[PDB]
Amino acid sequence: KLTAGNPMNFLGMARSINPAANTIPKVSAQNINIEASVPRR
Amino acid sequence: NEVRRFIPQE
Amino acid sequence: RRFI
Amino acid sequence: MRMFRITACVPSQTRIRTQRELQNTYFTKLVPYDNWFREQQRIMKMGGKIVKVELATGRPGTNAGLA
Amino acid sequence: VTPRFVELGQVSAIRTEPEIAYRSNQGVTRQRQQTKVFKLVSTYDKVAVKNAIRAAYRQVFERDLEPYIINSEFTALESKLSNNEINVKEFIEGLGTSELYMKEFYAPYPNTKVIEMGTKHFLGRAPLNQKEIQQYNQILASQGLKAFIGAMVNGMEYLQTFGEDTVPYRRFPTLPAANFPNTERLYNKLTKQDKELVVPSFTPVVKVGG
Amino acid sequence: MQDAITAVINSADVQGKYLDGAAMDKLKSYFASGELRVRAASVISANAATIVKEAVAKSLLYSDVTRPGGNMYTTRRYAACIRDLDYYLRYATYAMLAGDASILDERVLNGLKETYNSLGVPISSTVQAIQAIKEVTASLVGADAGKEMGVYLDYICSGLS
Amino acid sequence: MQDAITAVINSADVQGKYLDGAAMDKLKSYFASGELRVRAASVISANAATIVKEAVAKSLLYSDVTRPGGNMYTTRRYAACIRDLDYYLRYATYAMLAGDASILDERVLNGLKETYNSLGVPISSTVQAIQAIKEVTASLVGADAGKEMGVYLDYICSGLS
Amino acid sequence: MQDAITAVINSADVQGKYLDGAAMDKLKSYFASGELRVRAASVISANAATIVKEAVAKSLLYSDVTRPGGNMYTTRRYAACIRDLDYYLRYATYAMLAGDASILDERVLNGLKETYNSLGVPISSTVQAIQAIKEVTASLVGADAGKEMGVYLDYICSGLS
Amino acid sequence: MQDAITAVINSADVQGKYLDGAAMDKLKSYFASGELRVRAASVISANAATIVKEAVAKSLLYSDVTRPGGNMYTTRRYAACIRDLDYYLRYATYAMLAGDASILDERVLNGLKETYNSLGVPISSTVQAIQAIKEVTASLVGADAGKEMGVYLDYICSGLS
Amino acid sequence: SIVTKSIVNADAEARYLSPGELDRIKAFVTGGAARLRIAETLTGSRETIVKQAGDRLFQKRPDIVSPGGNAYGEEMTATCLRDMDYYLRLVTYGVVSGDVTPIEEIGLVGVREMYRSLGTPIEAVAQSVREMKEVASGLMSSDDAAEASAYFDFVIGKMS
Amino acid sequence: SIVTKSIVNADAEARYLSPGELDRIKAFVTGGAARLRIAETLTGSRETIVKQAGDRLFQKRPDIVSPGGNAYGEEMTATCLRDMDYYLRLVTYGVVSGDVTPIEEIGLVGVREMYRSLGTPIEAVAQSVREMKEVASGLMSSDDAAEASAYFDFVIGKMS
Amino acid sequence: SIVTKSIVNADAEARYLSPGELDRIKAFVTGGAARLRIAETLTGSRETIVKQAGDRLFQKRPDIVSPGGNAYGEEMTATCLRDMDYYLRLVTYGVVSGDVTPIEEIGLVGVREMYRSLGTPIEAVAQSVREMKEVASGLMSSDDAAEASAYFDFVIGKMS
Amino acid sequence: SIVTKSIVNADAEARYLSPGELDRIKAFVTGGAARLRIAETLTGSRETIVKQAGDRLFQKRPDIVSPGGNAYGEEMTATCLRDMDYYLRLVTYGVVSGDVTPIEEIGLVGVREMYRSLGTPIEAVAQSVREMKEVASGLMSSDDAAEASAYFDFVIGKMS
Ligand SMILES: *[C@H](C)[C@H]1/C(=C/c2[nH]c(/C=C3N=C(/C=C4\NC(=O)C(CC)=C4C)C(C)=C\3CCC(=O)O)c(CCC(=O)O)c2C)NC(=O)[C@@H]1C
Ligand SMILES: *[C@H](C)[C@H]1/C(=C/c2[nH]c(/C=C3N=C(/C=C4\NC(=O)C(CC)=C4C)C(C)=C\3CCC(=O)O)c(CCC(=O)O)c2C)NC(=O)[C@@H]1C
Ligand SMILES: *[C@H](C)[C@H]1/C(=C/c2[nH]c(/C=C3N=C(/C=C4\NC(=O)C(CC)=C4C)C(C)=C\3CCC(=O)O)c(CCC(=O)O)c2C)NC(=O)[C@@H]1C
Ligand SMILES: *[C@H](C)[C@H]1/C(=C/c2[nH]c(/C=C3N=C(/C=C4\NC(=O)C(CC)=C4C)C(C)=C\3CCC(=O)O)c(CCC(=O)O)c2C)NC(=O)[C@@H]1C
Ligand SMILES: *[C@H](C)[C@H]1/C(=C/c2[nH]c(/C=C3N=C(/C=C4\NC(=O)C(CC)=C4C)C(C)=C\3CCC(=O)O)c(CCC(=O)O)c2C)NC(=O)[C@@H]1C
Ligand SMILES: *[C@H](C)[C@H]1/C(=C/c2[nH]c(/C=C3N=C(/C=C4\NC(=O)C(CC)=C4C)C(C)=C\3CCC(=O)O)c(CCC(=O)O)c2C)NC(=O)[C@@H]1C
Ligand SMILES: *[C@H](C)[C@H]1/C(=C/c2[nH]c(/C=C3N=C(/C=C4\NC(=O)C(CC)=C4C)C(C)=C\3CCC(=O)O)c(CCC(=O)O)c2C)NC(=O)[C@@H]1C
Ligand SMILES: *[C@H](C)[C@H]1/C(=C/c2[nH]c(/C=C3N=C(/C=C4\NC(=O)C(CC)=C4C)C(C)=C\3CCC(=O)O)c(CCC(=O)O)c2C)NC(=O)[C@@H]1C
Ligand SMILES: *[C@H](C)[C@H]1/C(=C/c2[nH]c(/C=C3N=C(/C=C4\NC(=O)C(CC)=C4C)C(C)=C\3CCC(=O)O)c(CCC(=O)O)c2C)NC(=O)[C@@H]1C
Repeated sequence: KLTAGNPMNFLGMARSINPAANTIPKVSAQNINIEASVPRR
Repeated sequence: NEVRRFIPQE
Repeated sequence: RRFI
Repeated sequence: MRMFRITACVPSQTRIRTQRELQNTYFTKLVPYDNWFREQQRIMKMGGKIVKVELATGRPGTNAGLA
Repeated sequence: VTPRFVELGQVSAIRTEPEIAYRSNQGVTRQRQQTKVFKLVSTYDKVAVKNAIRAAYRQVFERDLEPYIINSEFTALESKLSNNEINVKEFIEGLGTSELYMKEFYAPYPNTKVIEMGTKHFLGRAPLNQKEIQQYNQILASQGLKAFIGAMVNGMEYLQTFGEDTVPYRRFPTLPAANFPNTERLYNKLTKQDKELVVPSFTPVVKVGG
Repeated sequence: MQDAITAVINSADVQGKYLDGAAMDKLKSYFASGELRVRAASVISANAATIVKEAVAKSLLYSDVTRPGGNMYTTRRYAACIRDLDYYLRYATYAMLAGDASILDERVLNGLKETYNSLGVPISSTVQAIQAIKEVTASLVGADAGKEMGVYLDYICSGLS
Repeated sequence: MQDAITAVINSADVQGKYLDGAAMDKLKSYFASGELRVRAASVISANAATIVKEAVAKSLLYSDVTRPGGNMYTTRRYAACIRDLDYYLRYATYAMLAGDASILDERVLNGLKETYNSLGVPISSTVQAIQAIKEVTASLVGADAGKEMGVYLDYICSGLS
Repeated sequence: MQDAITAVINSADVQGKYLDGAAMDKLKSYFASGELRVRAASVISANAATIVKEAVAKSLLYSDVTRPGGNMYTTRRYAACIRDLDYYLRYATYAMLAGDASILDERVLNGLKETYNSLGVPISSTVQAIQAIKEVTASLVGADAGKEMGVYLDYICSGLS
Repeated sequence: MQDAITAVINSADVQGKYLDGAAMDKLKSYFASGELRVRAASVISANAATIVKEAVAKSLLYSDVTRPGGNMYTTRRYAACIRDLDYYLRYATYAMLAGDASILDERVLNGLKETYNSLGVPISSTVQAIQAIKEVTASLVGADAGKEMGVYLDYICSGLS
Repeated sequence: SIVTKSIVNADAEARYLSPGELDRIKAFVTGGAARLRIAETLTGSRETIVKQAGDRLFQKRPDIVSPGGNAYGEEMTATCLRDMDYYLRLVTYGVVSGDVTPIEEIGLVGVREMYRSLGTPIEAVAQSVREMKEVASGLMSSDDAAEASAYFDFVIGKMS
Repeated sequence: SIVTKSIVNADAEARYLSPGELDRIKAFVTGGAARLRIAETLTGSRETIVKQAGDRLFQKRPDIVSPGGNAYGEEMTATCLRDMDYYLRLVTYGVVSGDVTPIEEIGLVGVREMYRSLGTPIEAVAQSVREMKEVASGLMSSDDAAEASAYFDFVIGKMS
Repeated sequence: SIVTKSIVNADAEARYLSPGELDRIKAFVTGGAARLRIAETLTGSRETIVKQAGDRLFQKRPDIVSPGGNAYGEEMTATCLRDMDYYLRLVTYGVVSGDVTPIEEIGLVGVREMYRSLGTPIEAVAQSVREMKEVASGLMSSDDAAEASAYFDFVIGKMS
Repeated sequence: SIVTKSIVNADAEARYLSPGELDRIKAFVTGGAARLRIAETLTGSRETIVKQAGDRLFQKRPDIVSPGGNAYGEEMTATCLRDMDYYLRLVTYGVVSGDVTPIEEIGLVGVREMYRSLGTPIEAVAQSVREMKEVASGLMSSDDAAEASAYFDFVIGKMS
């Protein structure tokens, strides 16, 4: 059987939560102007 | 993208 | 006080 | 805790050292109050000249609350 | 004929590799030469300052601190050393009087073993004689750990050996008798290798009063 | 060193499990005796010098141990024996408060026999002084507390022979 | 310790010999190998953390070793373990650069088997983790350099058992 | 450390007795020998370097120990060997003055075997050298003082064997 | 400390700028003087003891400084004075190689005036001696190298003043 | 425990426990049943505490369960929830012992080395402890919740 | 630079520079024109190196550019690419100087504490540098790439 | 002893005994009979030295032999005279040895700890030795008394 | 050996060898062949280097080989050449190693004590090495001699 601390014991819990991964983001260093976009507080 | 497993490697 |  | 800030110039007596030695010859350091008497005696025995002593931390005359 | 000066430098008989290996490593360990002495001659080089600090941790605690700390409790002490407000000697004593040192080399062991680990870390050697064991046993019995560390690092021997600017290091004392082999046994053990006293006490030659 | 609470917590962590009913009862037992131990440690600390003084007076004085040739003879060796008894009472008090003798194993008994054998300290006389520490201590902390203190003063004596 | 050069020099000195043809050959061989040693050494240092991470992942994760009751359980023990693996990789790289295992006998293996038996560190698991380090390093440095590291990492493994 | 006088005192102290007539006889015997011991000590100190030089010449030089690979080979080891011989002679002179060997058991022999055996120092060769020191100093200070110094140099040798 | 190379880098770092053409033209200049700097530094290293001997002879010897009452009198002080002159020539060689006097500010002048003032070391005589080292150095490395070495010995002199 | 913390502190000074040290040991043993109740509450509600905390965490840190994230995928999420249960089991050790010694020596000493080697973002582990603290503090009275919170917060402070 | 590093080692032994150490310097100061060539290459193509490496990083670690990630959004993504330009800039300092001391003293001492206080996953920062290394290699000959590779690897090793 | 003292002084400097030390030893052995006579004198009159000095002490310090005094009662009074006998015997050891170390090692190291543990007023012990010094001095010529006085004064100076 | 020194330095700081150190080791192994040739030259002409040096030495220090001198007679003279042979052999060790460490560790630490004990005039031993340096210089090119002389000069300095 599964012993204490075995991550298998939380697989059921993990599936129940079914966390939502962020969508593959739409980012591109090519389109970014570094010197203009960096905050200037 | 890789998906890491929680099983011991054999 | 006795030592005996 | 009370602390002294001490300046001392400790010469070399029985050897001609070749490495740089200024850092251990003329220095200013913080010494805990409970170590100054012993430390002052040691520097004096090594021939050191105590050039400046200051109570960097704490107050003179405290009876309670020395930390 | 073979020149006489050549014969006078010759090795009798052939030597096999075992004899060669044994003869090559005889005598005092090459570790006496193959080492570095961290002497902080300036505070302008922060890389050197940090190197001296990390050597200090390794000397006093016998290894790097990361795997047995949560967060570092020595950051202000490093700040003072780096700012030339204290010296290496004060930094070294600051390590010996720290809660971390108490946890590592005071709480797990009896005061007798605390003494020899103390002299190892801060003086570089096993205790000299029974007078020294007595002297530090009274300090531990009456004032505790911090007093003991303060006694070693502020003594004349420490200043003559390591001075104010040098991290302590392993020594290879010739005198007095048994100091070399006792220091050797201390420094040839890994940390927590065992729970045994190298120098429990010096067997007296003449019992005064008995 | 581990105290009674630590042993319960470690007995469960090594199995990786929360504290169950049986563990709670062991904690409850220790919690019950907390006043008994704290009260005894208070009086012992108040009378530490007196307990050793009267333990020595009743156990070692006016014997061959203190007379010329005895191991307590000479002022240096008298002080050393007094210092050692101060150790044994202070550490037995630690063990009593913690309900566990681990501190005696680690901070007291480890290598003690090696030390005494190299210096020629008589074990049997040392055990008598510790047993006298026990009897003097019991008469001062009451009988219940003196029973618990006796366990840890006996532990030192057992570890010395 | 000794590197490849001083090993030859010291063995010549023990015999009172000038460096003969065979010694000169050994010196030439180390000099020729020198370039590949510095390259592998520079590679390993850039990947030291990632090598140990991969080796642990493939040998000592999600097993009873990291679970409660396993010798890697608790964060302090986990840290001590990967600290130990870092030792072996760094010293194995020293030996690789020196072309001589003596530094391992002197500064790694001395007292190690005793120390692990004292603390209950499982040597079998440790040698597995070292073997995994050997596989991971070989993939990064190459085949020739991988074998050289393999020699010295195997030397540590054989010194543990 | 104990000299001839404190040997008398200690024997009286362990019994808690003042010094009686027999004890005063022992002190007188040592006082009568004082002039012989002092004169011998000054001659030895003024000739210490030459005593060792001749002892080395007739006992160690031109042998396996000085040829390459030997324990006395290399300037450091040769210098260490002379230094050790200086120590033995100087402590024998202490012992001869004190009229008591206890200083040798305490400040010379304590841990000496362990030191030499760990370093590979040849015990027989050092014993032969000390015996050469015994012969040389006897021809300098005379038979009576030579035999007195012989006791304490022979004491060292018996400690090492 | 900073050399000529890192002075250029620092001027760019504090502006967050990659090294531009002008910055490279600075680095080319230093790379062009590298050969002469390394050549002179090798000459001084070979003649270092000789330079101070000659500088001492023409500056200090046979004056009141070396006679009784002078701060060079006694062997300790004479040797200390030469040790200091060894310092100055050697550190000025560092600053010559680096083409930057910063190392003088950090490792020579930092606390030197206070130390000399407390011990009674006369500055004027120390400056006279250093000037002699400069002249002797110039006659040995050439005119342009001696000009650069003079720059960094004059820096110490003005630093002491 | 509070007992070992005091003893070690007094032993380092070669002294008996001070009146204050005995005072807090006495108070600790007197309030023992309240600690065992708080510990009893957390143990019984551990499954809901971790799940609801696990759910709250990933909604604040969706990256860690996104591609490239340390907890990406169900199997790594299960490992992450396991780690939350570890640190929940340790908070209950802290409360019953009255001292954070069981927490430090089991789960915090060297933890930064462990999570650095694994690549787990440590500040996100701390966040999961906040979430468990909130779910926990709503399952008991404020006084009981307040005592439990102090030990949750200790972990959050040390991990952050 | 190389000169300062040699002087520091020599000063730590209270000696003049060894003839070997004076050989490394002499070779360096005559081989320097090639070093300036590598710096010009990296400097001239710094924009494409950073952006191509930045895009490669986001492929491997999309989470850091996702909601909850340290570089999520254009302002944070720009700042991330800004840090890449810093470390590329520091590499040109190392190549020209013939030593890593300029790099370590500007951008690697306390880098763990800075990125810890910001929340940046330093492992990803190590990944970005080795992405710039791969892109830089393509713009340079083998020998030039090997010369610059040590300073890239050094940065990577001190972030890992 | 004078011989041991000079040997340990010489060993501490890793040197042979100096001519000054060797001359002191020569004088001591050649004046040996004179010292032993003083020790014989002290030894033979030890009964009267201790009794008279003890009688004087209790007159000088009646409190120590009153209710609540450390020496109250005949039995405690006997132990006090025993202690005085101990210290007289030590003085004779010092006389014949030409050195105080036999006195120090036997009865002065830790004397403060011993007597504070017993509750004995140590300064009264200094007084008891002082009293023995007068009684002893009055049993010998002035030059002999001066030689013994040095050792009496050493004991007095240490306990006091 | 620079390799041993670098590892010693690196391990004392518990770090991998820096890129600068690895570059020095690289240059060291590349220059090995030239070092080995110089060693072969000295090794090949061993017997003539010693014999001619010894003859030169005795020409300018006749006392040491005349009656009463340390090296008087055939046997003692051969021992003097044997010692010179020792130091020439150590010079080859240093040449190959590229470092004086084999020279110092084997034949210079405590050399003064050894020759003082033997009654050998040390300044004449330094002369003999000077004689071997002059002879050896005339068996190799100017560059090769200059490289070999650093090792001869190291011995000479340590004998003065
Ligand atoms: C020589 C030209 C003059 C002279 C010199 C002199 N100096 C000292 C003592 C010291 N000199 C220094 C200087 C330095 N130490 C360093 O580490 C460096 C930095 C690289 C420098 C410049 C120091 C620190 C001392 C004191 C400590 C020591 O000597 O190690 C003395 C002796 C002073 C005394 O009385 O002990 C002397 C004689 N004296 C002259 O008269 C010359 C003009
Ligand atoms: C931050 C808001 C500003 C800032 C800070 C800054 N400080 C230093 C250097 C030091 N700071 C201290 C202060 C302390 N050390 C201590 O131990 C304590 C007591 C607990 C304090 C308050 C010290 C001693 C130093 C010098 C030594 C060291 O580095 O630790 C620096 C670095 C300066 C340098 O170049 O070395 C900086 C940057 N700087 C800003 O611009 C902020 C406004
Ligand atoms: C008293 C009941 C008996 C006695 C004691 C005695 N002990 C010593 C010397 C030492 N005692 C210790 C003990 C400890 N060190 C520790 O760390 C621990 C753990 C708390 C203990 C118990 C040590 C280390 C020494 C040596 C150092 C020292 O003396 O301070 C002596 C002196 C022996 C000697 O001749 O030096 C004595 C007399 N002796 C008896 O006769 C009693 C039965
Ligand atoms: C969840 C809030 C976060 C997270 C967790 C996470 N952890 C791992 C892997 C491990 N975690 C541990 C932790 C412990 N072991 C102990 O002994 C203790 C105290 C008792 C702790 C806290 C260990 C040892 C591992 C290794 C795996 C194993 O059990 O053998 C992972 C997976 C790592 C991987 O890539 O394999 C994860 C995901 N991750 C997040 O992103 C959250 C912030
Ligand atoms: C990891 C693969 C395995 C493991 C490791 C582990 N080791 C320790 C403790 C120590 N390890 C050493 C080893 C060395 N110290 C050195 O200086 C060197 C030479 C360079 C070596 C090889 C030592 C001395 C210790 C104790 C001291 C210290 O930790 O600093 C532990 C901790 C044990 C404990 O009880 O705390 C662990 C866990 N454990 C495994 O399960 C793996 C198979
Ligand atoms: C020749 C230039 C000078 C000279 C030489 C000389 N030496 C001896 C005797 C010995 N020389 C050594 C030397 C060494 N042993 C080492 O380990 C090293 C380094 C490898 C050295 C250099 C030794 C050990 C001896 C002792 C004899 C032995 O080898 O066993 C002598 C003979 C002295 C005597 O009286 O026996 C001589 C003549 N003498 C000169 O005058 C020259 C200046
Ligand atoms: C000479 C006859 C023989 C010989 C000697 C030799 N000794 C060593 C090293 C050491 N000798 C000692 C001895 C002592 N230390 C003390 O405190 C005392 C008590 C008075 C003694 C006798 C020690 C401790 C050492 C090791 C530490 C040190 O050397 O400083 C060596 C080796 C030296 C080395 O550096 O390797 C040698 C050569 N060797 C022979 O072959 C002779 C028979
Ligand atoms: C004569 C037996 C040897 C000899 C001597 C010699 N000495 C010098 C020059 C100096 N001698 C000293 C010595 C001392 N100054 C001190 O303060 C002390 C302590 C009292 C001593 C011993 C000094 C300082 C000098 C320098 C000159 C000066 O005083 O200003 C010389 C001149 C060397 C030269 O080239 O100028 C000589 C000849 N020379 C021998 O060959 C004999 C072995
Ligand atoms: C008399 C001047 C003072 C005095 C004396 C007194 N002493 C004791 C008890 C003891 N005294 C000693 C002393 C020594 N032991 C040694 O080995 C040495 C040798 C140098 C000495 C001096 C000891 C050991 C004891 C304990 C008893 C025993 O001998 O076993 C007492 C008795 C105290 C009690 O309560 O038992 C007394 C009265 N008291 C005074 O008031 C005088 C100032």
